[PDB]
Amino acid sequence: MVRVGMRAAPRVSLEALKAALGGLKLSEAKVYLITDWQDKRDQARYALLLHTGKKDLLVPDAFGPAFPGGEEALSELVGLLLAQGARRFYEAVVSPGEMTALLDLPPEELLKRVMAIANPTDPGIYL
Amino acid sequence: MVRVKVNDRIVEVPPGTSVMDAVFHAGYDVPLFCSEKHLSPIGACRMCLVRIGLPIQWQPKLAASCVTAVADGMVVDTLSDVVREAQAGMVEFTLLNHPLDCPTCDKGGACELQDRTVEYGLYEKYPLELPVYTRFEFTRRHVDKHHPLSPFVILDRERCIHCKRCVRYFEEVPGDEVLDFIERGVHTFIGTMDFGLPSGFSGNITDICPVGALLDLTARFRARNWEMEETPTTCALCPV
Amino acid sequence: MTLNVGPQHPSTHGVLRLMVTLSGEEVLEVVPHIGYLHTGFEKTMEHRTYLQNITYTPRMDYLHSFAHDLAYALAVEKLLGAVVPPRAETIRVILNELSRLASHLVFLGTGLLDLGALTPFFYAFRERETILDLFEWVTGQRFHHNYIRIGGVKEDLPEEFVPELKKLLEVLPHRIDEYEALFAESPIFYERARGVGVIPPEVAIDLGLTGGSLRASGVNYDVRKAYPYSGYETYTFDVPLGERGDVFDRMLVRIREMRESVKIIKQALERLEPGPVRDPNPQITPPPRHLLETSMEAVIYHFKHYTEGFHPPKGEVYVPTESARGELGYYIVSDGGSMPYRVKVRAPSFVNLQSLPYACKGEQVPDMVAIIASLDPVMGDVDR
Amino acid sequence: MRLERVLEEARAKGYPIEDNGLGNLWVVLPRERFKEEMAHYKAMGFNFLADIVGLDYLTYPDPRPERFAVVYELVSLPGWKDGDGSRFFVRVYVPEEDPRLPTVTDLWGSANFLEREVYDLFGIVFEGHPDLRKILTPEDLEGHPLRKDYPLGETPTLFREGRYIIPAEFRAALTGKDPGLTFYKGGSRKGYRSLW
Amino acid sequence: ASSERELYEAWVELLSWMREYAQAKGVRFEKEADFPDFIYRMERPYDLPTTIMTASLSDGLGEPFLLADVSPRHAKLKRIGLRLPRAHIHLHAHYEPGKGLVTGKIPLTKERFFALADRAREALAFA
Amino acid sequence: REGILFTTLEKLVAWGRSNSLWPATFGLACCAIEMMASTDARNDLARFGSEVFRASPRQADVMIVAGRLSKKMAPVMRRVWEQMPDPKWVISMGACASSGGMFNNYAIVQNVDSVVPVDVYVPGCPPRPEALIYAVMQLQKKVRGQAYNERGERLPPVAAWKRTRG
Amino acid sequence: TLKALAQSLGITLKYLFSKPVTVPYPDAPVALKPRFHGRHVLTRHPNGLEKCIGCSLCAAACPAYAIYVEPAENDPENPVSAGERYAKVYEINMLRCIFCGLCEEACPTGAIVLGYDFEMADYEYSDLVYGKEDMLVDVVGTKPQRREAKRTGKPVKVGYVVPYVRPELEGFKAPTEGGK
Ligand SMILES: CC(C)(C)c1ccc(CSc2cnn(C(C)(C)C)c(=O)c2Cl)cc1
Ligand code: SF4
Ligand code: SF4
Ligand code: SF4
Ligand code: SF4
Ligand code: SF4
Ligand code: FES
Repeated sequence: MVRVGMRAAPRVSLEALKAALGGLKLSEAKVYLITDWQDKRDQARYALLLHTGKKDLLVPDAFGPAFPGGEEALSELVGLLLAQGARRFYEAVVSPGEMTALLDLPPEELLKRVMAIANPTDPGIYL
Repeated sequence: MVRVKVNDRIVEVPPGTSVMDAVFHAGYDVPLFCSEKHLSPIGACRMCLVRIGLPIQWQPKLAASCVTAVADGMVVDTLSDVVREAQAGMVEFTLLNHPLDCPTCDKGGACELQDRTVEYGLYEKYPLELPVYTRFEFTRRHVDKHHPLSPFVILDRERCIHCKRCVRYFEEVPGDEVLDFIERGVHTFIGTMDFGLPSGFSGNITDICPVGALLDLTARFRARNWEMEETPTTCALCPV
Repeated sequence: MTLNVGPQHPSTHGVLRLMVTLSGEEVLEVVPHIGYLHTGFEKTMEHRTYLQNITYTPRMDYLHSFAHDLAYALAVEKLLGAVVPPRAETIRVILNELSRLASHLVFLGTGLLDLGALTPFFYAFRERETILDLFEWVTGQRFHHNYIRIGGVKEDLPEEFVPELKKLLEVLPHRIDEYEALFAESPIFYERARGVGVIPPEVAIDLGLTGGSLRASGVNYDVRKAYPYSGYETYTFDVPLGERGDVFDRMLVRIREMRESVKIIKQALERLEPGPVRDPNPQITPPPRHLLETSMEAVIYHFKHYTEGFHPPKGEVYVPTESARGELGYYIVSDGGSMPYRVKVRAPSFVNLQSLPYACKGEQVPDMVAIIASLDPVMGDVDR
Repeated sequence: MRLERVLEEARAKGYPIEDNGLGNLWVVLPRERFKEEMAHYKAMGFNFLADIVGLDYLTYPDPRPERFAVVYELVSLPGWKDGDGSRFFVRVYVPEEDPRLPTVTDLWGSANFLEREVYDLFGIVFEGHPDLRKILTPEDLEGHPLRKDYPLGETPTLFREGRYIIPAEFRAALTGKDPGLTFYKGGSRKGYRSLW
Repeated sequence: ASSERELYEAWVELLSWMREYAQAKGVRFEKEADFPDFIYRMERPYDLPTTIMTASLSDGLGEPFLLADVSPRHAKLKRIGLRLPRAHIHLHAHYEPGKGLVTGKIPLTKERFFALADRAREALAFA
Repeated sequence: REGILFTTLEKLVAWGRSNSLWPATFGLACCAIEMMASTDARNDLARFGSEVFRASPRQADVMIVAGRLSKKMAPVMRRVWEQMPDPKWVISMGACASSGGMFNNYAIVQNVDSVVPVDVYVPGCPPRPEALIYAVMQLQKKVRGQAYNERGERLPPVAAWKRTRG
Repeated sequence: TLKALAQSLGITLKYLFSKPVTVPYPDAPVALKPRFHGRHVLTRHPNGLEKCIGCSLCAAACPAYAIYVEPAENDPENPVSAGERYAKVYEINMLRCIFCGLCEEACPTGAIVLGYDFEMADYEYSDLVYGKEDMLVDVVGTKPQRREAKRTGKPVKVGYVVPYVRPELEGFKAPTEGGK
């Protein structure tokens, strides 16, 4: 599993994600938008874990309107995932103390935890 | 090495082993107030009492297993009905004068007294007979409350059960005799004329006190022990 | 026609998916699909103190929940040997038979509405409200009531409970006899139920169809007689049975079960003498609320019990009971900790549902609805 | 009655008999003898198969032979042809890296769904099953929930201003291996049982 | 009997006395401990006039020099007790009707209490 | 055309949509029986305009999420929600739907607002039937445009108008 | 058995002319039993001191984990609780609360005790976290009810009636049997 981007850099993370994504077919891939604070999406921050099934991709807490211009990047991101054929969007809610350490856990622990705790999400809430 | 038997089990053990330690080493258990890791044991709480056979020749009176040495091939009984009877009795004596502050006690669930009491107290006396918790219906001991001994340490002299952990520590471990009793009998209470707590190792008694007498003032009234999110790590202020 | 009667549609109670293999208007065979409600009680229960799990017990089989409450209580008690006072046990069996009445009321209302006319859903369900009022009197809750405890019950009955209950015990026999007069001499329900639903007792046994429809196939297999636990040994009891497993005999047996349940309610309430309400052993029961201002030991036991709870011995346990849907039990593995090591539920409707492809095989497409309703499934029980 | 004959049959066969003082009986059969023994058990007249309960003994304080343990429940209906009422359990341990067990589909069709649940909840594959299709958990779910190494997946409870709770670090109740907030657990909180 | 009431009533008076001394000599008086059968009474009735059971007169350093306690609502052998810390000095006051508050047979006058507290101030207090 | 563009006409159609709430039955769990009891012959949700009950999603506007929304039911419900006419409202019934309830685990969506735009939330376990009537009255005055939150904001008549569904 | 159709007609008509049975909520107040599990209340002593001594037992015994208690030390000059400890922050998420009664059963001072109100539906998640000053016994009504009384100018009307309020609810204001 790869880790691209950096914290709190929506544009850098997004452009690196465009480049590294390429023409990957997401017909059976899974997108986990991990965030904190279930309700307040107005100031929410978002991290992304993309499980393709053959290899996985991590982007830390660098998306969301909590960062200046993060919502526009998140909009392009969800539009991109929807274009490539994604159907299954998920949101995992972790404690802020978790989000930061979670990206330092081994791939198996992070991925198992996230796939276990996921909440099915309507992608429309992030567009 | 030396052979010991705990109630059904046989243990090899080096000679200098305390009967209490060998008991725990066999997986058994016994209340514990007087003795502590790395502290000089003295039979004070009289909680560690077990049965000892030294031949089947039971000791005449119960031996203090916290400060009683071991001999090769010695029998130890911690499950005799009389044993649990005596342990519950000692626990009741200890709980006699506590101030009834558990709900507002910042030591909360992590009170050795609470756990040993919920373990060994109230042996099934012999139906659905109405049980009574306490028999002592007199007035309890009341002394000065929540006295900050130092900008770091709070002292509630009521909750003390008069063990020796804090004064024994202060004499042995730092070598700074800045805490000891005042009176004797039941009126005994802790005091000092060295108030600033000069020893730079004062805070550790905060953890040792099996009751909520000595607490960490800087963490007073924040949360209960089980509520706090525990992360073990290492302090990098200095190289040790 | 591999037709997908999808989840929840058309108004298929007990969210369920059915792939009806079917050519025409018959029913070749229905492939069921369940799992649409699996919440993980067997898992979440491993993380709640013994006292707390009583909050997880009723909400699974949300119609006849007191069977859950009592089975879990008995399993834990046997694990630690607690004694339920006779008055507590009697109140428990009263509430058990009462929730049985409410469950059967809801079952037959749902069934009658499922295919045919809507009206009789109300009257029976009406009584449920009255019954619920009764429960609201004692437990303060309509259902999902948290009343039972390991030693016994939470607290005592008010003076106001018995009169309302007698009033209902007076109206219920006439009410049930009215429904039966409506039903037994069935004009169309006869040609709708008597023939349908082939239940060969051999197959009902091989699939373990315990949910009261086995005795419609003529097997007198009830725990209340087979394995007396809560004093049923001390009750004047009719155990209804059916001659041939069909819908009609099923429904008649359930109605006679309701009347006998009312008779059991009368019997239990009549023998009611003052006494205590739960096992006062402090490890097992929290301290009485009045001496919290007298004893240190009181505060210690209250605090520890309501934070940690108690630690039963290392061991595994099971006790069965008879639900409105058949044999129930909890396989409880305790590891000597304050929380159970594992809690597995023998879900009667879960094993009972295996008989759907057989039952509805060759029946009509509309009758696939009644033949489900005749089984009285509760998918909170099945998916679990 | 047939339970007593099971006892007199198995005890001579060297099968240990586990019993607690509550009235429940366990008969431990090894892997091989399991299938033919239980075929005989049905032949002995054991019509009714109540439960197939899967167990993960990983986090049990005392160790056990194997991680997984599957228990079947065999009964004889009292009101049928020859009704004794004998009900008892058969436990069979299953290796962590060899989750094999032949099905009893040939004997009972009831184990059709039940075994599937264990393949859903545990990594146990039941050989000889008609269709091992995931019953309860979503189709795209990866893993087997009830085994202890599978997270429960708790989500914090929320409040007004940044104040939250993570339950697994919040729970005060102790499991078997959690020594507690004091130095240890002894006495009643290492196991307590009243004597009637 | 019911003298308990006046006892508690007289107890209040004692506390009153205490407060006066503190206000005169400019020494901190502190409410040490309240009644448990009043904190832990949930629906239960409470008839006592006050909620306070134990109090003290503390020096600048916080070490008390005069301690006073009264027996609870439900305890046997109801009394009032007095103590001087560090001085092995203990007093058992009762209340006898008609006479008044008594140390044994010696009535307890306000000025007696003042003399004891002044002696304590001069002697025991460190600062 | 969306029920707008005349001060009287929008009041009128909002009035109509408010009292003509046509429920779409989506029973999930034990909330469902206390939902149905809001229609029994002690307490009927059959007066305000909700007597008839179109199980079809093509004919009913209010979707009462009564019970725990298990994840394997989430996407299905998804399309079921999109299989409603656009003038539709979505009430989240029970604790398990509104919040995660006591089932804080891998199996349940911890707030149904994730998949569907929630109009009204109703705590309770189970919510007393009269609380369900109170929730539909809350939704009533919401779709009339007569509803304000704790922060002073007026809420839109129809939630699920503000989401770029796709 | 053709007679049964006629009998069905007959019984349906008999119930037709039996007009009454129903209650038109909110027009008619629902009769609630005195033991009902409702909106939590924080109770006060006669002295005016609040009963909560902030002991976090309600939060520890909460099987849904909806109770958060930030504690603080009583100010002896103006105390709030009866002991040396009080609850600076007591928030309860009604969406998490499953209405057990364990908080009441553990509260040693009888501070947190379930009430009776059920008309608590609101529109926004973050608004359904009821606060201490939104549940104190001093208050009359639920949050949406109070907000409607502000935005409406119309006083609070409770939609329930009970035969009586329990002793454990001392102070709890409710309609009582019709004495008023
Ligand atoms: C028309 C009414 C409102 C009466 C109606 C509304 C909704 C349904 C389908 S939901 C449903 C219904 N009953 N059950 C039981 C527990 C009885 C099996 C369920 O488990 C589920 Cl999930 C049916 C009828
Ligand atoms: S203050 Fe604590 S550590 Fe010191 S003697 Fe008393 S109980 Fe022991
Ligand atoms: S020291 Fe222990 S027994 Fe005393 S109040 Fe605190 S928790 Fe309770
Ligand atoms: S809130 Fe309660 S009644 Fe509703 S679905 Fe959840 S457990 Fe069932
Ligand atoms: S009733 Fe509510 S606040 Fe009280 S213990 Fe239950 S979930 Fe927690
Ligand atoms: S249990 Fe009662 S006294 Fe304790 S914190 Fe909760 S409300 Fe306060
Ligand atoms: S343990 Fe203290 S006396 Fe031995």
